[PDB]
Amino acid sequence: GMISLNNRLTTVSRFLKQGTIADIGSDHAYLPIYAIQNHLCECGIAGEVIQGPFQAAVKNVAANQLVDRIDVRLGDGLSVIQPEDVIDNITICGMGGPLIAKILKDGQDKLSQHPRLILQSNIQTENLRQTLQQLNYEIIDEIIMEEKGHIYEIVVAEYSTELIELSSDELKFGPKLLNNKNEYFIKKWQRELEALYHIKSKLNTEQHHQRLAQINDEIAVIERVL
Ligand SMILES: Nc1ncnc2c1ncn2[C@@H]1O[C@H](CSCC[C@H](N)C(=O)O)[C@@H](O)[C@H]1O
Repeated sequence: GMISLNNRLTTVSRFLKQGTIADIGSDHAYLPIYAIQNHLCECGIAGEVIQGPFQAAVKNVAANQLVDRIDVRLGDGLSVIQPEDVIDNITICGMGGPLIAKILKDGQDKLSQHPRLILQSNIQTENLRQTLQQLNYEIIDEIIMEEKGHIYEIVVAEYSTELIELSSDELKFGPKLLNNKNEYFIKKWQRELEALYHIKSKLNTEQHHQRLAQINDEIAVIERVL
């Protein structure tokens, strides 16, 4: 149709199943609008937690003539999900891993119909993989990509009738991304190493035993996997 998405969200859109998209913390509803204009989905829910983004989403849905196709809802995380909703995809993008984790954990009662989850994490994706484990979700695909110099991970997960246990390396680096180790995987984790060694330039070893132990273990893990 008419909206242009960035590569990050375009990449998320390629994982959408037909039917309904619920986009939590929606980008002025541009992902739901894009999905309906490109016939990826036929119905949308756009969840917003504050009034500014809420009103911007309402205006954007009206401007694209999709008032009867996209429901814009105010509420925190999955609280926007209503018991009558039939949802094929939940998308949670442009957030840190720990916040996506919290939204899924705190809203876990909302996942009873076992939608596909497409999560796009800006940092600390480990926490989201740990939560997906706890909710009987299984990672079926992962992408790591770069846009304007920032490295982003997309995690695609579906329900499993048995809990899938991931190793400490699989939770930290991704069970699919480990199989690749593309230029963006290397760049992300070289940059994390640089940042961890830089923190060591600022912490006296006499005074920060606890944090340095954690930092040194993380460096050792990354140096083994690269
Ligand atoms: N607890 C929460 N529940 C729902 N939305 C939340 C939230 N905390 C933050 N948000 C919203 O999530 C958005 C994060 S910015 C990213 C926007 C879009 N998903 C994208 O990927 O480009 C903002 O709209 C912010 O208000």
